[PDB]
Amino acid sequence: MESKRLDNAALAAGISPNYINAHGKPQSISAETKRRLLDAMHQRTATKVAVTPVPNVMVYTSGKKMPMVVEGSGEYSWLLTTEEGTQYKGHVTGGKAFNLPTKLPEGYHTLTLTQDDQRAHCRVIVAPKRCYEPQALLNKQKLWGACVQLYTLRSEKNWGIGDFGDLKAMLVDVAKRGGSFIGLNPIHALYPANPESASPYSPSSRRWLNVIYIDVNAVEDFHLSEEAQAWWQLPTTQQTLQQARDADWVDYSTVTALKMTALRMAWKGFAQRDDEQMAAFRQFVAEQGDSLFWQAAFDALHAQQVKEDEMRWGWPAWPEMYQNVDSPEVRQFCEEHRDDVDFYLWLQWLAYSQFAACWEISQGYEMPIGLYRDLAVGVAEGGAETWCDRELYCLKASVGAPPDILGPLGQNWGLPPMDPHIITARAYEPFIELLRANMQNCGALRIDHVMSMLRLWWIPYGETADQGAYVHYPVDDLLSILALESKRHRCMVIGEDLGTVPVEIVGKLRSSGVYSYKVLYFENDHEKTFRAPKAYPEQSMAVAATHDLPTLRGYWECGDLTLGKTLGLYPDEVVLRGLYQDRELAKQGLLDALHKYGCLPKRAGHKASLMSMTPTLNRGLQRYIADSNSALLGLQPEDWLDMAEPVNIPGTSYQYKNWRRKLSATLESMFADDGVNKLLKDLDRRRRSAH
Repeated sequence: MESKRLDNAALAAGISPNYINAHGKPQSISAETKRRLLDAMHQRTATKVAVTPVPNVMVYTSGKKMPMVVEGSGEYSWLLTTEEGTQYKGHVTGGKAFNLPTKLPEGYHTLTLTQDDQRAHCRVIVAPKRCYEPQALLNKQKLWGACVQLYTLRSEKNWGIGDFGDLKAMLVDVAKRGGSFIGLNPIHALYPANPESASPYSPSSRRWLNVIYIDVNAVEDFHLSEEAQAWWQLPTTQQTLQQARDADWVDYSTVTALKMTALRMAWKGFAQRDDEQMAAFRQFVAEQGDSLFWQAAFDALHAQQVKEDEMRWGWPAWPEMYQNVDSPEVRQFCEEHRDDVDFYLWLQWLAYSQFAACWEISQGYEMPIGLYRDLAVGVAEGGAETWCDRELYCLKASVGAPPDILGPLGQNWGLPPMDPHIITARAYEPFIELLRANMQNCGALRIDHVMSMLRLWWIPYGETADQGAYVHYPVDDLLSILALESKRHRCMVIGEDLGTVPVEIVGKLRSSGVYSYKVLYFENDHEKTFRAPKAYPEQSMAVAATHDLPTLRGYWECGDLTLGKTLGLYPDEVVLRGLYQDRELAKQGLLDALHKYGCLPKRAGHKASLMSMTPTLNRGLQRYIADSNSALLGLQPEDWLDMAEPVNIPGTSYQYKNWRRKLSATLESMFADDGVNKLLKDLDRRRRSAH
């Protein structure tokens, strides 16, 4: 294809023809990038031989006219069955639109037109305008919660990694202190056969759960299996376990080896049940269908593959015969090793159940939100999701971010993008299942990179991010479906919207009931004048920091910059000097603002370069966001413990032990501490004085 033909095909496929570059100038995408992203997509060539009477899907907002346009000509008879079962019938002529019956309920309906034999179906979705909000926020209350990295939690009972047992126990302590929720890192299924690949942000699947979180103590068949107690009783077992627990860093390998060994024995007992339990399990499997089966089959197969060779990190590294789920050899494996598949099914049932148990406690204590999950932006190229539904993803591209003024190289996130053409061709089925998997048993959901609904930066496989382009998604339809599912689950939505958001979309997100995300470190203008607490928008969540950033102490001590220098991340000493100065001005403006908006004692110093971190300053930084007009406050425990050390350093691969740094204290210890209890009672009061 020559330029101008291609230019049109690209445009019609939803590929934006340009972007604002790192010098602020608009820049055209190359013809090569266009060629390669078209080839990456899954479009069907239209024959226009008798194009369809109505589209395969239509989305409407409730309380409005619903003009449905009908192509062709001659009389068509239409049947509209609601989700509830209600039937509407009529006739219509092609080339003339007709309005759907008014006052249709929200949900998922089916319109069917008929002429002679020929039937056409259209999924008709009726959505509310806004996502759901708890009564507490409708009544303008200001709530707070703990935002934790689940794996970092220490306790007297766990096996060397925070898990659902600890989550359940922490819900209680948080709730007794006026806490409204606990927020989580993404708990998406990862790789038990490759436990050391621990980033929650390259998951196997975004529908299933990370099984390392199972609380083995809570598993009845662990206790009943003689074989398992013999194993638990070994001195090498109790020594291995003690060391895993005592370590300051999560040993994923060891903990995984311990849990799988124990659970494999527990399974031998469970597999013989003929009771409520086995009934509940088998019904779970049935209701969840093939997506679950392929997840379990993946993990079962992966377990074997690492034995043959430990470099088989994912499916693209497996012998090619195992890269197709319908091959004779995958079929053979599944018949023969059904028990193994069954085992991994059971693990998902345990994780599901235990997460439900946590959710049930939070509602017992009447927490307005209770549990607050995080949905990563995509899946890894070599996990279970792309393995069994390859059409849905475009493996010849990676999602990332473009070059901009802040980062002139841009980023590559290494995630194959979901294909917008398949999303729509399947009537949004994959977007619905994704929300249904991530909204259940919880009262809030965080959408990583909520801009993903307008567009993503697609990079042709194995190229630098400058060779990318923005590829668009049906934002309106997705924002409607988001609202609909949000309301159906009674699960409010927080849209992570750091970085650039076109003004247009800020508006849509706000009126769609999505909550904004605000980080203290970033909420200052170019002059480091910090935003006033009362100017934080009502419809937002306020946090001091995130897992990608320094803790309050790390920030204040420039520990990120210093440690960064130590690990080779800042080779350019000029750029580094800039970042120090930039930090010191940031610190000064922040200190000015703490004093100004009444977060500190009178005696506290006013010059920031002379100050080190103290309990008073630690408290002040948190009061600042607690006094904010943001409806929700997220507090890191790392900051209650006054921890200096980060949990992830973006840009590192091996240089830092990312996703491993444990909290410096256990739950029991933390919640028995005077300072912690005083801090939280102060902060909880500050939320109450904020109206």
